[PDB]
Amino acid sequence: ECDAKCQTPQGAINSSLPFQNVHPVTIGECPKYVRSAKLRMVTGLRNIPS
Amino acid sequence: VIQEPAMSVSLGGTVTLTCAFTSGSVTSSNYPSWFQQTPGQPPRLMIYKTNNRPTGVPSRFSGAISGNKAALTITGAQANDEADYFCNLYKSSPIALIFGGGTHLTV
Amino acid sequence: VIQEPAMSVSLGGTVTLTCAFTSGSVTSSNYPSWFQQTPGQPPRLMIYKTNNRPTGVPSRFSGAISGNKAALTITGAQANDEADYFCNLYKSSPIALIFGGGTHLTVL
Amino acid sequence: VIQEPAMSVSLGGTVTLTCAFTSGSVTSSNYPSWFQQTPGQPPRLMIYKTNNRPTGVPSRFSGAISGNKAALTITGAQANDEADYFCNLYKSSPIALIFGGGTHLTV
Amino acid sequence: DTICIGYHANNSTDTVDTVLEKNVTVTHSVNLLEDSHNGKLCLLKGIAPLQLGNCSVAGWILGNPECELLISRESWSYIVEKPNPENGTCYPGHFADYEELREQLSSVS
Amino acid sequence: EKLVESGGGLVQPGGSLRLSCVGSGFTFSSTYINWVRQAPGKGLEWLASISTSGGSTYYADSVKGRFTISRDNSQNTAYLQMNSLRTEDTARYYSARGRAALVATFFTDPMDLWGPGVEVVVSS
Amino acid sequence: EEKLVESGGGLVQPGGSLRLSCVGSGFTFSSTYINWVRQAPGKGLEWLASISTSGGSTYYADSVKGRFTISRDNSQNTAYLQMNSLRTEDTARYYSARGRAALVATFFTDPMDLWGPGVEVVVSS
Amino acid sequence: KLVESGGGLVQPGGSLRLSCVGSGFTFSSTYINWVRQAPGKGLEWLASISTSGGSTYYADSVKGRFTISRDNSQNTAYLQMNSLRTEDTARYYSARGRAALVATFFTDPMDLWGPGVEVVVSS
Amino acid sequence: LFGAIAGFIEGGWTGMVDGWYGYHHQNEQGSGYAADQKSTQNAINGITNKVNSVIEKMNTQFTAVGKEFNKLERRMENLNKKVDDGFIDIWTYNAELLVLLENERTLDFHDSNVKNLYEKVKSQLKNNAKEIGNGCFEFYHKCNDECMESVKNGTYDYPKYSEESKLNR
Amino acid sequence: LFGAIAGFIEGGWTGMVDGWYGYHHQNEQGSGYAADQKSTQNAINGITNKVNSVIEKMNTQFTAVGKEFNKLERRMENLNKKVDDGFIDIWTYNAELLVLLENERTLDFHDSNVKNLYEKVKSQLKNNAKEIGNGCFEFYHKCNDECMESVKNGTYDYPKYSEESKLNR
Amino acid sequence: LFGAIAGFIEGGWTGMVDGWYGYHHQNEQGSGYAADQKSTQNAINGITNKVNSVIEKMNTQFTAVGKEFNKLERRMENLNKKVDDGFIDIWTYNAELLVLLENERTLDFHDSNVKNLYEKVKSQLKNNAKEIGNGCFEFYHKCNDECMESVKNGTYDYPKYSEESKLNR
Repeated sequence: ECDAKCQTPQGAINSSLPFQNVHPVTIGECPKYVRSAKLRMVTGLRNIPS
Repeated sequence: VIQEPAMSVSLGGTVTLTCAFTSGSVTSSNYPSWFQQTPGQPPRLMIYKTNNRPTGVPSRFSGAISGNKAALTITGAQANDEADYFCNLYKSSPIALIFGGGTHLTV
Repeated sequence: VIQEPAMSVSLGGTVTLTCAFTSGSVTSSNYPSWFQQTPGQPPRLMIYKTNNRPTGVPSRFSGAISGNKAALTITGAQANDEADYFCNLYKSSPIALIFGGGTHLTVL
Repeated sequence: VIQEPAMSVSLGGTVTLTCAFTSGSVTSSNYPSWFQQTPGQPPRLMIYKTNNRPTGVPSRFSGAISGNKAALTITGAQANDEADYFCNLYKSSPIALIFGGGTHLTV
Repeated sequence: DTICIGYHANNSTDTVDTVLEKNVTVTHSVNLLEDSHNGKLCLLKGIAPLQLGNCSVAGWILGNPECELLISRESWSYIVEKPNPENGTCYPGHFADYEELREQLSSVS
Repeated sequence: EKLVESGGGLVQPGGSLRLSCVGSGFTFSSTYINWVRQAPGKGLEWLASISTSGGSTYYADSVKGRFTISRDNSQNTAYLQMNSLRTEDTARYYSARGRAALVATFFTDPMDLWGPGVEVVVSS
Repeated sequence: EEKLVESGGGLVQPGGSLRLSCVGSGFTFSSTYINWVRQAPGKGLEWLASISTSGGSTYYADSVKGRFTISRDNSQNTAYLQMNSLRTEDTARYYSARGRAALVATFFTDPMDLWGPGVEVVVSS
Repeated sequence: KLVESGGGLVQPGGSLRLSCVGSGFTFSSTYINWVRQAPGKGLEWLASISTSGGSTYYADSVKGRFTISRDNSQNTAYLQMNSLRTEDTARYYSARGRAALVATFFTDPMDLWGPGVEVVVSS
Repeated sequence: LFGAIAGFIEGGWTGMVDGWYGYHHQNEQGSGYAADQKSTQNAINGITNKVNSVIEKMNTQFTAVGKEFNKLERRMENLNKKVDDGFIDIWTYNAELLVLLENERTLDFHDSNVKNLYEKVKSQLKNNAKEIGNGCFEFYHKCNDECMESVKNGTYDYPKYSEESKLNR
Repeated sequence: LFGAIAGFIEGGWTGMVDGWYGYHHQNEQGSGYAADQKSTQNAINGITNKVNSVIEKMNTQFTAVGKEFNKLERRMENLNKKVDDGFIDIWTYNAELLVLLENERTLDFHDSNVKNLYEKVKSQLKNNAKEIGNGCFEFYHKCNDECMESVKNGTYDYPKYSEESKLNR
Repeated sequence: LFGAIAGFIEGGWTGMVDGWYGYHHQNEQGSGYAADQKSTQNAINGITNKVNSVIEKMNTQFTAVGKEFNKLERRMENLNKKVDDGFIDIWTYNAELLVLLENERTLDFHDSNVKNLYEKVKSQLKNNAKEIGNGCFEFYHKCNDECMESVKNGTYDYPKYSEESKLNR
């Protein structure tokens, strides 16, 4: 008894992220499927600790 | 960090609370944070960054810097405002967060 | 803004009209624009920004800055060039566009 | 460009070839490149830009700049290292790539 | 006597890919890709799905005797099946336009 | 491309008059609109201008305080409200569009498209 | 329904060891700083230690430097505080507070908005 | 690989045209260099041509007599020899410059060499 | 791109744990680190807006991707596979390139912020402080905590310390 | 990004009604606003090229989106719906992100143009003029309209006014 | 964007054929062109990474675009045509705009590299060198090949020549 927004055969995704690499086949309002292994944006600086 | 040991307010009045360093001046770089503690419940954040109110905090709570000191002002004190108040000050030289001694408010 | 009241040129000749300020200098920052009017038709734009010709304008109409005064040059004047020519100057101190007095060109 | 006419080393030893200008100093801006040539085969690129080796070149070949000269060092000279070695140096004045006179290594 | 201007560094080991250089360690970062699932079969748009355990759509809609324990449902948002269900059409035959029926029966109001 | 002016006619000295200017064949909300008058025998005189959205209004010193310029982009019309008219305002009033580039419109855009004009007479 | 739960406290002898666990639910645990604050029975609050989101950066007070170690387990949504060489002055109630973290930045000075009920540690013979 | 051709015996004062053909690599993405080696002497760089053929360089010894050209459609670079002297008797090589995908420069290392062509200038 | 993060400032500070950009001062009363609240807050707002623009601009409607076709409908299945594969390829390429380009742009933005802070402090203290190179200025006059706070806030008083600096310059 | 539009030049000039960038001069002969025609024209050309590139790059062939299916053909109805929805989603996301990013790019372009103009005028007046901030430059020598036009054009004669400036410096 | 490629350095050097960015020096021992190995190598690495990111990020699966339908199935043909044309339009638009924006960013990258190199050389020679414009510095002291090499590398010795520069300034 859970309420999700997207459903895959192996589980359900509960997130607002735009992209997903779980399963191409989905039911519901779902994040887009991509073949990338990682998609990480930079929010901070380049880490150069002295 | 030095705070007044105890202070008293009349119901519906306006009071200010003081947080200060032993041998220095308090600026906005110290990030004063103010906490309210019922005697037995976990502390509750009231003011952070010396002027910011978390959602749910009444508008009567306000904070500012009075020259060399951190000030918490309560306008129109109610009976729910009788509690211990703590100030958290950030010091960079030893890279630590230091709490205040604690001030008890009587309404 | 002062223009010569009237001047004349011969067929196939070259004439140079003049636009100038009363107490200043005419530069490219004044954006001089020239207009041709045949009474009582609406004015027709001839030259703008001292060197730009709108599409349909004959190539014989050219402009330039000849010192402290704006100049419009007609090379090989034809019979249909006999009209009144006006100069718009832009002044920035009061923020206004000032038209000239007007010059009557007589093709002989 | 001046190169030493001929030198020899023993098996497993260390040799250093030099490449210098007639009048001037050889720096990294001259982009020294070393080639190994058997008398009857096309030259083989060994070290380019004084540090880099093409894929397949043995790691015992090394390049460096020492004392206004381009140096090629061979550590552990094998029997197949007996050939002629040429240095190519670049000059911006009359833009040209200039080959050395050639050195003959005997192992 | 002296004042310098600098920036922030920490012990973060987060790594990003950048169009001019790869494997750049950054102080702070966010993730735009979801690679995890809860492993459960939740409900969509306020309606729970219709489970057909040990059943196929043909068997359920035909009334298979051995697939009757399923509780009558007013509506569902999707249908849950199993790979190679066993109790389908007990009597052999051909189900005409089966995929049409499966799709039209996928969501019922 | 066309600009047509309306309004005008006989007006008693000290009266009011509103001149319209409807443009067709081009987007009216992408150019400046200028008003110029020519007295019967004299030269042209620039009067007023208005921005694309109507935020900026410029006037000459002769008619500052008396004339008001407005613009209705939905109806593709521009107005010139004339107040406290004198007998010296008798002229033929033209409307001129400014040659505006796609990416920028400025007060100094050249006046390339004019109108036939309307004759305004102030007399008793 | 954001909340923190502290556990692992009790009665220990002087010189002993004790480990506290702070489990958080209702929010992403791997995105906030975790702090530890203790309050003596009748005295003021005292900041103890803090750990970064990834556990790379760790900070301690002067009084507990060298004896208290704070760790973090983001997979299990729990944070730990290992206290060693306990003394009588360590008898206090221990809280766990998380810092209000922005979506794009987390800093050591983030305000401590969410607190836990607290656990009691008693050091006596 | 690179294969050179077009040599042989030429009377002094004659004309010769050498041609190198490259296979297995893109011929329009690299520099092309020409060197010669006398029977008993060392290498001598002669000329170089850019990827598109716009830039051309020579050595002072053969400047004014040798002309190097390109034909990228036919995957061939040419070296035209004019006013040949007895001193020009040598083996002529063709060397490609190791070029990066994003930049090609005159100082690219000569990593690929052809077998070479023997040119004799005698009567 | 602006030569600040890896230009004339080689590395960052691990002791400045309150912001992205800030100052480090040293005088008689002591030394310490601080953060420029204005610049850090502006950067945080910009980066939050960028991240939310990337995330919330993707609005998806209810849909089902799986379709079933019998063995006599093969062109149908091939068309469905073409549609799904094309959409996946487009989204993968767009997401990867978008992330790479914003990763460039965020670092460029931080470079610009640090360089602009350096230039602001440079403009205030004119000939009253020499440039020691790697991001610091050496005052020609005695600088107390109030003066340092004035420099950080933006209200430095050049005329006050002009003569003293001139005597020491 | 370059710290000019909202940096050391706090606000814009509502009196310069004829150019994006320009000058404000004040001497004995008078004061007025003028615009750098070259920089403004270059910026206009660049922005026009950008807008035309975004607009005219979209070439669409003749097609009809509507399609009709009966109640016995639902897989095709849903496949067509999937195609249309996917295309709409892709185009919406791309258009929004494209406009968002090139808004930043245009603003940075204007900032760079203003900063470059300021740097050019600083380079022309090496030490004959004193910086007061606010984008302004005070002259150590008397400057007439001809000299102002020389600075605007780019033909300022530094050796002509060096002696007077040195005397007044 | 940074005012170096078409700014204070109007033209490039045809005789500097060993790199993208570099130096030209003239002293008594001679004159010549040289290239900065560090900046050129970093630029080459960055541009190669960008080109490879554009190229190798397109991973495509085995597919066949052609499909044949009979006379009684046109909704099928029209749907297939719609899918193919939409994919072609999306890819054309994205590729064209990506190429344009990436070309702009590459040119800005080169401009920034040249500007940063110039600023580095400026910061090395504090007041021992006079700026002539055109990107060029005139030394106030004799600068032999060793000193030029030190300037190029980044190991300039200001105090060694400070006294001579002061005498000649």
